[PDB]
Amino acid sequence: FDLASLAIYSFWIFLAGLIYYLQTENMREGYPLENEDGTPAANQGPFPLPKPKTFILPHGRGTLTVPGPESEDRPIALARTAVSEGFPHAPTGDPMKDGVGPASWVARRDLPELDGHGHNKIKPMKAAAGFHVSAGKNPIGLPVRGCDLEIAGKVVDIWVDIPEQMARFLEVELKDGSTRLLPMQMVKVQSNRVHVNALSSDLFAGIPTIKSPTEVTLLEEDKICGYVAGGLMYAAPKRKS
Amino acid sequence: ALLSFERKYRVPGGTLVGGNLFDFWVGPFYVGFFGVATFFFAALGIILIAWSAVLQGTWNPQLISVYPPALEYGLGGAPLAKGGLWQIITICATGAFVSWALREVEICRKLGIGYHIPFAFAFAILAYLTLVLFRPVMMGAWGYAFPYGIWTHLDWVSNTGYTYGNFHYNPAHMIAISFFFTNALALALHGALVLSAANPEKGKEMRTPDHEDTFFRDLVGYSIGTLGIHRLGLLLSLSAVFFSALCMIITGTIWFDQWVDWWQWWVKLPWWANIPGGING
Amino acid sequence: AEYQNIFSQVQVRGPADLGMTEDVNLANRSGVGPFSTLLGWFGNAQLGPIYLGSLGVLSLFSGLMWFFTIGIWFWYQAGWNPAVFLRDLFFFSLEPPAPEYGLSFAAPLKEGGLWLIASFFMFVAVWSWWGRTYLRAQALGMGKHTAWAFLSAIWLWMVLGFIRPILMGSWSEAVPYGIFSHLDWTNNFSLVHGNLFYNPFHGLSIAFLYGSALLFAMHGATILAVSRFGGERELEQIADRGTAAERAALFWRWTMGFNATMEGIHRWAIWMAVLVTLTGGIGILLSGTVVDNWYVWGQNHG
Ligand code: BCL
Ligand code: BCL
Ligand code: BCL
Ligand SMILES: CC[C@H]1c2cc3[nH]c4c(c3C)C(=O)[C@H](C(=O)OC)c4c3nc(cc4[nH]c(cc(n2)[C@@H]1C)c(C(C)=O)c4C)[C@@H](C)[C@@H]3CCC(=O)OC/C=C(\C)CCC[C@H](C)CCC[C@H](C)CCCC(C)C
Ligand SMILES: CC[C@H]1c2cc3[nH]c4c(c3C)C(=O)[C@H](C(=O)OC)c4c3nc(cc4[nH]c(cc(n2)[C@@H]1C)c(C(C)=O)c4C)[C@@H](C)[C@@H]3CCC(=O)OC/C=C(\C)CCC[C@H](C)CCC[C@H](C)CCCC(C)C
Ligand SMILES: CCCCCCCCCCCC[N+](C)(C)[O-]
Ligand SMILES: CCCCCCCCCCCC[N+](C)(C)[O-]
Ligand SMILES: CCCCCCCCCCCC[N+](C)(C)[O-]
Ligand SMILES: CCCCCCCCCCCC[N+](C)(C)[O-]
Ligand SMILES: CCCCCCCCCCCC[N+](C)(C)[O-]
Ligand SMILES: [Fe+3]
Repeated sequence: FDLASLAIYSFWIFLAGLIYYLQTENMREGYPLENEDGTPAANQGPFPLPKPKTFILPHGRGTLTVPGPESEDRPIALARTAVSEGFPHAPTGDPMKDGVGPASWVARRDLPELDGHGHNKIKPMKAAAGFHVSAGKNPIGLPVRGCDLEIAGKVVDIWVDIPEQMARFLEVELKDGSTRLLPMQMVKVQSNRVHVNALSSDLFAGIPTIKSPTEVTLLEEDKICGYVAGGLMYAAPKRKS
Repeated sequence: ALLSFERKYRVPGGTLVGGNLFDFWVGPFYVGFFGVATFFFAALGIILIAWSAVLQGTWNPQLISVYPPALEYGLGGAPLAKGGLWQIITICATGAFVSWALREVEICRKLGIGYHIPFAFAFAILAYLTLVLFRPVMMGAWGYAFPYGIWTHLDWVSNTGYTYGNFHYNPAHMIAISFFFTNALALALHGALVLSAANPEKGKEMRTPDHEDTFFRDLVGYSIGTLGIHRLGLLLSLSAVFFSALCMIITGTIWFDQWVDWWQWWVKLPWWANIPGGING
Repeated sequence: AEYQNIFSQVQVRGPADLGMTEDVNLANRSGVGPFSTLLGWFGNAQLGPIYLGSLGVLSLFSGLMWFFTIGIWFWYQAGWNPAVFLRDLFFFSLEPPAPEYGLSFAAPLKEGGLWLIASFFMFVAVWSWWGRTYLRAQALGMGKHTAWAFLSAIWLWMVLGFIRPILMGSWSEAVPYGIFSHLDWTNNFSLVHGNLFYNPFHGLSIAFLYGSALLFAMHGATILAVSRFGGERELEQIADRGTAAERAALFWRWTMGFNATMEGIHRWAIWMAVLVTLTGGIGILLSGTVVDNWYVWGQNHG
């Protein structure tokens, strides 16, 4: 009829095409859908998989094409608890060591994240020229306490993001002279101590170690962060008040 | 069916009520005790809206409207046909929203993540409760609440505003709008920035966060950084809703005259109140 | 309680970052500014450097001329008295020419002439700022997404101040420069066009403005919740999916039945926001050119 009705009807058609485009772009990871045993599910939904795109990664690190063949590339220590679809899967060993549930990690590349100039993004502050604590309480030297109110160690360095100028891990020394990394997002700095709610003192030695003392890889960060977040569920027995 | 990477996360535990009784999924959806509660409250709410429609005499969704009790009932119960249904549906709606938040908390526990999402959602719930519970109680009648209907609720917005003149002149409403407009600006910039680094000029390598900071310093002399922009969006969005609730809790209670007239406090300060000229002298 | 990651517990600082080079002309970057400890609790502490070439100088110069054009008019309405100036600040107004003059530039300074001068200066300030968002992206080899999204905001401003007045045949249909006066104009526009709640484009615009707040609350809260697995590092999570991105997707899949990717949530984001000013500009353009009364229109067209 009139030009305003032509406009509103055109707009609704545009919006339907836009939602279609947006949903298919959000299917570039994780699909096709699967059954509980890893085979392809029968009903994938009404939206098809998008045609593949390729990212060119910087610093000679190659390309990525998605969607592409999906696999976990690691063992999963879990078993069914019911004879039909839709129930939980129980750990078959120790879920902190096996890396399942809230303790899960992914098999990212075993190289460190690089910066704009091709140098390691995260370094210990001792090896990062001109870096220093500019505000707040400096943690280096403080004892570290677990959720059982017992001392697990002391802080010996901060690991910093150089490009973004941010504290990312604390490096902690244990009773036997070895060290581990703790994510800054899972600690609480106080006047006289660092406190860690997610872990009890006896679980600190099981934190995954890094293979070189002056860098961390993407695979290593995932294993470390997955393991400390997992203690919220699996350490709870020793947590207290 | 599951996403290719999902099975390792579907473990037992994290529930707040019921132990393992309701610890299961239907397709993609997690259930839990609070999944059962939201279904019960939602279904009962929908049935009562239907019953309201028979008594009105339409099934047209553009005309169905459920009205609160008229002012003469004050804060008591009303008959179903004349406001009682609105009172019961409001109880169901509140029960559904709170249940939906607590179900989100169980999901957080199973996945080992922070509680920031249900915390943010609780601000929306608050804004709803200000309009249908807190303001009406402080004013002395359920009748000051809004009706449930597609067009009739806009009518309420229009009549409520024009009761105090041009509502633009509410100062808390001015601040709330600034936050809404600023939040939409920031959301456009964040999405554009990340996409412009993941999708560079044809044939070039993906950019780095260093390119993202550089872009913004070249442009406005400052970059807030990748952690900072997510903190910022959370804050602008919640502040917008906080000042919206505040701008209505004061209207009809501490202030009930025309909002334009409030600004006379500024112009009547004795220093300049009598100097001639300008607009107000 | 758990740490929440809204403010940082410790700040760390190194040498000033001069930034990436790529094809940028370095002769046009300033020096670095000072560091702010205050800002550093919430984001980055470094101020500067800034780029400033021919197009930035132009934008700034005309931007200030627009400001001072408005400012001297306000002073003159205040009779040059600084007490009156602060007292009546929100009430002063620079108004467009009267209907009498139509689209001509022949009106006197005191009665529309200054409004035209101020609008000239605003027009060059904004369009040159737009050019600079395009060029700064190109010098670094990045996509043009920021310039395309800014264009959607420019559309609504262009319709309000230039395109709709041209099509109606007079400058008197445009918006005055004033704090309270531009609110009165907004209220009056709705009254005269039969209540803007019946404009379907106005309703859509509101859906996207509410939805932008919904979506940034969802997205911001989600990334803070997975920051304990390095979730804010969004670009590398695109290139090599980690447990941060998997847990973020499953929260939403388990809650509402579907989910995004780390790249894909940013496409939802840019579109939700851009559609606010896109639908809004259309709704205003049609008002008074094609439809005089939205109530009346709604009665005849479902
Ligand atoms: C003529 C009318 C007056 C006026 C009168 C009013 C009145 C009256 C009010 C506002 C309010 C607001 N106005 Mg005003 N306003 C006017 C002009 C404007 C203009 C403008 C450009 O001119 C703007 C930008 C605004 C902006 C705003 C916002 C600040 C605020 C609304 C957001 C809000 O509260 O969200 C809060 C969000 C919610 C309440 C949503 C809650 C969602 C709940 C929790 C869950 C829903 C679940 C749902 C049922 C799920 C279904 C699921 C499906 C099955 C899938 N007004 C004019 C001058 N304005 C309102 C306000 O501040 O309210 C507190 C208000 O009451
Ligand atoms: C916030 C201040 C005012 C108000 C002012 C306005 C104004 C002004 C406008 C709207 C508009 C809308 N309002 Mg209202 N609105 C209010 C309170 C609410 C509440 C509530 C329970 O608190 C609800 C559910 C709604 C719902 C709606 C939608 C019908 C419509 C688009 C909103 C949107 O996209 O948001 C953002 C959310 C999303 C994009 C997510 C999707 C949400 C979907 C679309 C909600 C559908 C609800 C469904 C129809 C009702 C439930 C049905 C069953 C019983 C479950 N409003 C308060 C009283 N609202 C616009 C309109 O077009 O009205 C006709 C409009 O112009
Ligand atoms: C009584 C008044 C009427 C009414 C009259 C109008 C009118 C008239 C309009 C709106 C418009 C809008 N209204 Mg309405 N509106 C009413 C009731 C409401 C209610 C409500 C709850 O009741 C709500 C939520 C809204 C919401 C909205 C928005 C969705 C929309 C504005 C989008 C935007 O981001 O603009 C803000 C963005 C811009 C203005 C773009 C700016 C771009 C430029 C380039 C920036 C230059 C910056 C400069 C150089 C720097 C200077 C610095 C400064 C000094 C700070 N209205 C009532 C019914 N509303 C607008 C619209 O789209 O309508 C369809 C519009 O024109
Ligand atoms: C605080 C900032 C903003 C915000 C945030 C926010 N909203 C959220 C969340 C967050 C963080 C969620 O996690 C949650 C979610 O799951 O999103 C997908 C949600 C959510 N925000 C929603 C909507 C919504 N949010 C809005 C606003 C906002 N949400 C703010 C602007 C608005 C409006 C009007 O602006 C709406 C419409 C839902 C999509 C979802 C919550 C879903 C939910 O509670 O489901 C349980 C209930 C039901 C399934 C149905 C109940 C049926 C009732 C019993 C009967 C209906 C009665 C109703 C009152 C009638 C209304 C009639 C109208 C015409 C007036
Ligand atoms: C998608 C729709 C939303 C949107 C998007 C959007 N806006 C944008 C962009 C985008 C994508 C940009 O890229 C662009 C930008 O650069 O953002 C950083 C912009 C922008 N949006 C802006 C504002 C803005 N956007 C708004 C709205 C919106 N923008 C929508 C909600 C609004 C309103 C009314 O709601 C406003 C007010 C600007 C910040 C910026 C565009 C800048 C511009 O055009 O500037 C012209 C230049 C001037 C006016 C120069 C004068 C300014 C100062 C007076 C200079 C100060 C220096 C002086 C020398 C002082 C010296 C002091 C010393 C002694 C210390
Ligand atoms: C306005 C946004 C709401 C519309 C979005 C619709 C998306 C439904 C997508 C179904 C997802 C497919 N699935 C579950 C099989 O993976
Ligand atoms: C939007 C925030 C505004 C920040 C503006 C800061 C600009 C910094 C300019 C660099 C300082 C130049 N200096 C002082 C070294 O000569
Ligand atoms: C022709 C209209 C163009 C849109 C301008 C809208 C008015 C801007 C309101 C701010 C007025 C200027 N000032 C000095 C108070 O900032
Ligand atoms: C990109 C996200 C899409 C979200 C879709 C939101 C739909 C809102 C429906 C509101 C109806 C508006 N109406 C009837 C006035 O035209
Ligand atoms: C207008 C808002 C309506 C939004 C409905 C979106 C819900 C999508 C859930 C679909 C996933 C469930 N299932 C069984 C198809 O997989
Ligand atoms: Fe993001």
